[PDB]
Amino acid sequence: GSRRYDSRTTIFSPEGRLYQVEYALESISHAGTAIGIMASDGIVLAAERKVTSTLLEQDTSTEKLYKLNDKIAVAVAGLTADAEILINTARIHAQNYLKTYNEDIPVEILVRRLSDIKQGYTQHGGLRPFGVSFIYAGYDDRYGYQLYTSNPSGNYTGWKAISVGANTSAAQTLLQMDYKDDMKVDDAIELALKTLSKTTDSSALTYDRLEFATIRKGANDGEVYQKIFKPQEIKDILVKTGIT
Amino acid sequence: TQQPIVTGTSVISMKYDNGVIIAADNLGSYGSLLRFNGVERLIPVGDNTVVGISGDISDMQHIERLLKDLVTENAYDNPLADAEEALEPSYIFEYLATVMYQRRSKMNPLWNAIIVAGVQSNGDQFLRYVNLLGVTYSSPTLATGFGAHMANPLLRKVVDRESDIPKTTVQVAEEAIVNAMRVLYYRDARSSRNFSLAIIDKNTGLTFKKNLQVENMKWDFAKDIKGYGTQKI
Amino acid sequence: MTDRYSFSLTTFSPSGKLGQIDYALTAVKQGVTSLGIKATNGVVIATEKKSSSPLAMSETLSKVSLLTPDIGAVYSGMGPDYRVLVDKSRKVAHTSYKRIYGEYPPTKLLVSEVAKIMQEATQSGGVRPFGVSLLIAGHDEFNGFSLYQVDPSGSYFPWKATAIGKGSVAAKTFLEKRWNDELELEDAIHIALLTLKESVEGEFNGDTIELAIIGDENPDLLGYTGIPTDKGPRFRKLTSQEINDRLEAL
Amino acid sequence: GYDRALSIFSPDGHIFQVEYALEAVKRGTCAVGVKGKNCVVLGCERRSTLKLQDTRITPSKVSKIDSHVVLSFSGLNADSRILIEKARVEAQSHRLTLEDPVTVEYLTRYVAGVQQRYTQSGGVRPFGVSTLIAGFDPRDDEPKLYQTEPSGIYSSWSAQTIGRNSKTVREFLEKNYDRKEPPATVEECVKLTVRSLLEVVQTGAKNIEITVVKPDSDIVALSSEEINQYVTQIEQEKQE
Amino acid sequence: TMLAFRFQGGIIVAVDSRATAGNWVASQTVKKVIEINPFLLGTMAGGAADCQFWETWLGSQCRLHELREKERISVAAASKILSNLVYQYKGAGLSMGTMICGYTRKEGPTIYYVDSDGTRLKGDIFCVGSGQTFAYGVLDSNYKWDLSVEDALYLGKRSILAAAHRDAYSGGSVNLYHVTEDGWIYHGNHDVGELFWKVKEEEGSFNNVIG
Amino acid sequence: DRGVSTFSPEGRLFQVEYSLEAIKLGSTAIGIATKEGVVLGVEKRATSPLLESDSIEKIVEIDRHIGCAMSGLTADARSMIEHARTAAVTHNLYYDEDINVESLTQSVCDLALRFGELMSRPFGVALLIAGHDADDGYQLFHAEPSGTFYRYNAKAIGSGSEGAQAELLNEWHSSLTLKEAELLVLKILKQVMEEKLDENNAQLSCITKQDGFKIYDNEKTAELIKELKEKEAAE
Amino acid sequence: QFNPYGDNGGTILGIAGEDFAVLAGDTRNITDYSINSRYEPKVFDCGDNIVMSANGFAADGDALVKRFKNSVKWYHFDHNDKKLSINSAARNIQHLLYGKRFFPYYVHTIIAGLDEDGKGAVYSFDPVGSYEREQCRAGGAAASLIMPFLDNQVNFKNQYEPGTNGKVKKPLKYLSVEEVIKLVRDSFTSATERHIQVGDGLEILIVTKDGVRKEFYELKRD
Amino acid sequence: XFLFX
Amino acid sequence: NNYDGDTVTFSPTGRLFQVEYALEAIKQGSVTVGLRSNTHAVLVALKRNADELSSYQKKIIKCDEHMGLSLAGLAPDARVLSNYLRQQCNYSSLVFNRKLAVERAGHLLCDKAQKNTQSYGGRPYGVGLLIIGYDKSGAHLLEFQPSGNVTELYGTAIGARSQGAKTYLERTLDTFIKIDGNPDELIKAGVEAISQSLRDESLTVDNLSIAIVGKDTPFTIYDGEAVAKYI
Ligand SMILES: [Mg+2]
Repeated sequence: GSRRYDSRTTIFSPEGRLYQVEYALESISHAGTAIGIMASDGIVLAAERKVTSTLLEQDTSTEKLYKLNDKIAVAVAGLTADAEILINTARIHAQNYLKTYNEDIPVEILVRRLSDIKQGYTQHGGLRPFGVSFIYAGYDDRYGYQLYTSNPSGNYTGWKAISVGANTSAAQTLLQMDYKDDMKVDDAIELALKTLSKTTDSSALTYDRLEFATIRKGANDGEVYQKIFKPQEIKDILVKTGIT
Repeated sequence: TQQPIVTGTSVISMKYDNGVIIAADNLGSYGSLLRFNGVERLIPVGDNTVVGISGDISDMQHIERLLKDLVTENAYDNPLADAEEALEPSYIFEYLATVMYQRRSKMNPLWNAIIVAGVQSNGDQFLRYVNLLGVTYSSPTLATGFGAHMANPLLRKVVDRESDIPKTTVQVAEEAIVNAMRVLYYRDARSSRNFSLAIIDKNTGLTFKKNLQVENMKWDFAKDIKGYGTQKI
Repeated sequence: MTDRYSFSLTTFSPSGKLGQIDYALTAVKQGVTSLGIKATNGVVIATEKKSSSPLAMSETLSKVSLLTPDIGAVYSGMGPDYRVLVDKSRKVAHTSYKRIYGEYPPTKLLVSEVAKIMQEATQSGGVRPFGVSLLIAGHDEFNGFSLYQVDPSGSYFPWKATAIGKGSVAAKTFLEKRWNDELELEDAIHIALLTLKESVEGEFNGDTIELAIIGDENPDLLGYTGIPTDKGPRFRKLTSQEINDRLEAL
Repeated sequence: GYDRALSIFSPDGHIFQVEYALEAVKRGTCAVGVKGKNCVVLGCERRSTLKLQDTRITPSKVSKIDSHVVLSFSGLNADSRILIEKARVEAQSHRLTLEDPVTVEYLTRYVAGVQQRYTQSGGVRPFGVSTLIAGFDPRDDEPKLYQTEPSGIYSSWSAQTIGRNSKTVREFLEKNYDRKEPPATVEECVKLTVRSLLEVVQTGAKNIEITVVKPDSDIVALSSEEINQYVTQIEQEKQE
Repeated sequence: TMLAFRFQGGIIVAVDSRATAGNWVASQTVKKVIEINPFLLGTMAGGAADCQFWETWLGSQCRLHELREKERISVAAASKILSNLVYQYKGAGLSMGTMICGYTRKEGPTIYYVDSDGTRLKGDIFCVGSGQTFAYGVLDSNYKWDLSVEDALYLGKRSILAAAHRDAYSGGSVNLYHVTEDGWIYHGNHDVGELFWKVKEEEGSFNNVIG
Repeated sequence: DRGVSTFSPEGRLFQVEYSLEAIKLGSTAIGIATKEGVVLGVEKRATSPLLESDSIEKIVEIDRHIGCAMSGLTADARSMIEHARTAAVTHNLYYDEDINVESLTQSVCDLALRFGELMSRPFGVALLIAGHDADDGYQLFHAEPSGTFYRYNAKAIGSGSEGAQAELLNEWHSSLTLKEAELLVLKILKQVMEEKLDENNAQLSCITKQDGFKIYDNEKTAELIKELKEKEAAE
Repeated sequence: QFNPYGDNGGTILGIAGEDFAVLAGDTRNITDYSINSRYEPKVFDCGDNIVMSANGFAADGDALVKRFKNSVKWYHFDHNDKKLSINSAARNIQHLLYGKRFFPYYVHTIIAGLDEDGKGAVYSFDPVGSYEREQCRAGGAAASLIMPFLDNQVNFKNQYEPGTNGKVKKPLKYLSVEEVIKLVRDSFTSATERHIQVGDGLEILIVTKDGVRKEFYELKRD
Repeated sequence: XFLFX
Repeated sequence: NNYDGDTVTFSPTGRLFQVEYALEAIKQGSVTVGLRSNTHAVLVALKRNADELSSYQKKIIKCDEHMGLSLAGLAPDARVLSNYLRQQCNYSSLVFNRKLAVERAGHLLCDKAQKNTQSYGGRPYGVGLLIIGYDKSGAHLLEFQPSGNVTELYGTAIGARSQGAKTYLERTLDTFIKIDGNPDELIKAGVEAISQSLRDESLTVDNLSIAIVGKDTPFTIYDGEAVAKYI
């Protein structure tokens, strides 16, 4: 019968590893680097677009940074198509929570449920896992500013500063070197860009090959604002830090 | 839940010494309208059984198709289909009785009263009744509808119990059935003069009589009956 | 009996490649060249009509398809896969948008719905990916004119101008030189015909070229009058005659 | 639905998928359970290759199933969440129907039953997780410590360890733990748990997590400084 | 009519033995106490089949509990299995009144009233059935916590007799039970035919009746 | 790979034959049937000295009149016991009587072959089902994952089975007392067990018509172990 | 609207002796004011020395008896030809009846035979499965006529010892098969006189350790 | 039917 | 070789190896003999034991008052097929008040075994059955093979060394067929037939299993001291 052609996506290796999860992580390691840095007064999301073409429409484009609700955003590393499936699910889960409790969903609860879906694809169903790693940047009134990452295994962890995709080894060393706890958003913005600028496989880091977003309390009195940076705004912040 | 539309009236039957007789008129009533006059309500199954059906005619035609299919199915992979493994009246009855009770239990009955008349392989007379409720009973005489009220009393004067069956000939038994059909024509408002009669004898086999008529009727005394009490003219 | 293939036929290789998507892209590479150019006041999508036989009527086979009155689509790769995607794309525009909001979806969201269908063929049980890359040109009130590419993976990118299929590498280089942000629709049609002549080998006329635009509203193509707000479809397929007129002043 | 029998017997009478699930547990960070006279202590290793972590929000290794029962684990972190969720639901379902919180044995038997079901169900692989389940039965002061494993077998332990280098810390506990006289106090029980982890861990900084469970739903997690005091005390006594 | 009350010396359980089909007295010898286990009793009022079927079913579920948990089921858990069962059938037309009476170490002597519309109540005194009010009248006016086992057994018996007399749909005989820490004890079948006259003579009560 | 319900060229189900290899790796379980009762004994085999041996439950009650010992992948036995207990109680509910030991065994053995592509694989555990009923009296059954069950006068299953079975062949007679059977299980367990037999690493049980199914205390078994050693030294 | 139930009349009577039990029933089958059959048996030998009658709606009665007979057959197959005890049969029939609690069998069921001590047993069921073992039970159309007579003559109710000032009750004792058949025949002749649905014929099934014997007696046919 | 203290 | 992975695969020579491997399970099974006259049909079965401490595996199963079979191979598969026959015999009785013909019993088993040989996931039955019965057309003996092939015979035998008993019955055909109105003599012929399949072992009291059905004889099984007459 059909047994002959079954890859068996949800099995263990002799060493006790999940083949398809390991190979999905190998896939993600070739994806454009995405960095999350959490400051005391906000969060930075920086992501490198995959080898841009000059005729790509840059301003009306979304590849890396997606909005889940007013308080939570994600940086993507891996298959974009896979990410959009999970993002639409996460967006619906957030609205289900708000409809039920009349309160915005706590960041970890959204992360856990999205990570629980990924886990499912590794244990049952006989389907390939989602070739996606997320950096979750969000705020709630319990833990304040939070950075999480999830990967195809469905395992998630919290971070002060983290990188996913390509050159995470090199990127994590540079973040570990220059990061400190009393750091401001404006300083975190500079760290995020400087890290990409050194770890990039490109000749020079330019505005057209970046996606940038901040989650500050920079709005008027005790409320959170999400800023998805425009091309011209990235061009200005890149000059202001002295990279171009 | 149903309501019967096109209906057949009384089916009457009785045992005699060597077999069974069954009869039913050829009418399909549409309420008070005597709409269809060429309706056969006696359906032979093989050469040893006759199923007489009263009630809803659409449901009767359904049962015809089931019995017709039963004969076909019994023949399949059956070298003795026309001998030892031929359909018995008891087999045909129990099948219908199972269906009738299953349909009443699903609150969607076959709106019928059925009498299975035949002769078993061992020569024993078979006569058993089943209706839309799945109720079954056997008696030397069986009748449905008005037949139960008017025919049974007349047929029971011939065969009042089991011991009277060997004493009853086919001539006497047929005479009683034909007389009962005349009485039903007098008194049942949804009966016709034209009827079919079937004899299943253990010796002479199945004799199916069509296009019989009620005859030797008494109407002459009607001319003497004037008014409803006092009127002399 | 029954579909026993409830498992993925597309899986990650040790190197991290999704073989069936890569092989689907190889099938798109073999496919005939199609391109899309975005102007200030419109969008043009064009492709060569590779005829299977000269006895075949190439008019009956439409490589450029209307999805909504204001959205059009062209492809490179496997024609049958494209045809069923157009059917599903037209239906999803109604079921998941028009029957809810009483208006046609904006280009980006219809593209998103098509991308979703192609992603599912990458992960769902007992199916192979679609062996096509789509170019979807469209207009909507709040986003204006837009041009999107959709790959077998389900990934989509917005383009100023691009080409897919046989001679896409050369065609993209040609478009980089000619494209500017001040191009009028007629200038974009001219560049589209120049770009396509490089990849086409045999006959180059209105009968061997299929070209449609997303431009101004066409009240004459609406089919009725009386509703001022309904001004007609922005999608228009250029006729065999209309192409030949522009090939003289080439 | 995906039906494939993934967990099947081999010629030598082994279920390789269940045995490969144990390899995933052996890869996992070390987890230790030690029960004293009037308490149970769950010690857990945290690998120190992860700096720039946020320890406020990072999922804790020890999970409360109810107010009186806790579950630690070794192996796949994602798999552990599914068992914990099911266990927490069963804990509330038991209170609802029996009008009494679960016994530690019952909660273990349920979790072990789930793990077993995934070893002979079509389309699923076994859980790459072994659990230590500890707590106190309602209105009872006798300490309970149970272990489960992917196969679905479970059993009660005076003291037990699971995960990487667990054979080293099991060796330590086997000679250092007296059945006739278990750790009489909380301090003695925590110290023996920390000592056992210090055979394997590396540094006694932010690598060791300790959770103490006491009778009548009295559970508390120790902070860095509180644990560091045990590490400082043990090292000074060692130099002898 | 069936009652069950808690007191100093454990639980008294008393029931009549009559079964009616309208005004037709169908039986005078029906067992309305189900012996679930040596420490659990169930009383039966309402639909004869509903009570009889689902309380023997309850006994099966209580047996499965002690096999799985190696421990006798609590009165609370036993009552709640039955209450959760009838609640699933709510609106279907089940007619059941029951008192689950028993002893366990953790609970002590316990009585749970469970009916077919899903009501589950813990309590010290309950009277259930067509003649519950007649039983309440006698029981409540003579009840004290400090009753002796001998006086408690009599009051339970006398309360059923009172209802057996006045209520047309109660009578036959009185079935007595006493539940202690050591389990339930049967205290006999008492025919109202002899018991009424014996009580009338000895007590001097029932002066409404022609002696 | 290959189908789960596949036949070998010799005419055996691969998965059933492979499950039997798993049962040979299991701890020893011995059952002896007499006219005074049926005795069930098991090797506990604790993997480590820290493991509390009393928590090792390899002898199990199904009903008051039916007991059960297991050997192999003991986790697989839980759903088999659950089914047996339900079957036993359900039959009592439907027929107001105790269920025949054979009928109970047959009900358990019906699960065995309900695997394929139902559960994904056969059971990796063998059961010794001991009981009493009014009709066939004291009985001992060996329920395999093949769906087959034999009645036995005496039977050993697990790692030391072939050695223990040869010993039971010589020792068993139709006139064995319950006390003689108890000692005989302990004697044969001590022979085939790796570690030295005591009350902590071995468990006895019996089923009698009068007292029903009873697991023996560690105090009671300890005295039978001491009684056994004295009798062997006495000649 | 279609009514799935009907009344086929008739009445049945079960009496238990010391070492025997009888289950009697009239052979008349009726609908409204019409006689369907003068001889339609409704007391059946079901095997294992159990006799059964399901009186009321004949269709439901035949279905139940048919299902119980089938239950006995499968009891043999599944439990090594073990004999189904009367107490075990009774509990089995409760589950048959209660299985249709929300669309009942409109029948009063009686079974008779010997218990496991060899003593005469009669069990009686309501339409939805409530059952009780009794020395005595009448069921069906004329149950209200016959039952109080059985209370008086079988269980000696309201009968005291002469000259004891109504203080000493008439002592209970088992009846001989001869005395029981007298009470059955007198019960059915009395019921025939005063109930229109009772008459035609009386069929008695007597159950001893030796097996199941039958006796038939004529009743008035009016 | 049915019987119903 | 490459074509024996499952029942859905044909070999290049048009063979179903999984069906042939199922047939092999019968050859390993203990011998059982079937034979009939015009009045009676007899099953004789050599029961097999695990060892001296074990019981003897019961080979004969009753299906109705007038029908039953003996098994050789996987006993659980015989239980499934016998249970199916019991239901079909029972369906015929309840619905048609009709005893199921032994020929239809064979046809129903054939069709049930066949479905397992044409579908993916399932497996063939690993047991052979000898069905005896007495119906409206007299005494019958059927041989069921899990390939689906059912055959009506005067006599036969299946299991290990069944060729010995099958040769004997082929010689004795003319004798035993005319043993009418004599049960004990027809059994003797069956016991002498199965004796031709014995090696080193002989027929003992708890080893031999006999069943008979006929004109005025319900299907009844004889075991233990009830077969001591025929040794
Ligand atoms: Mg009368």
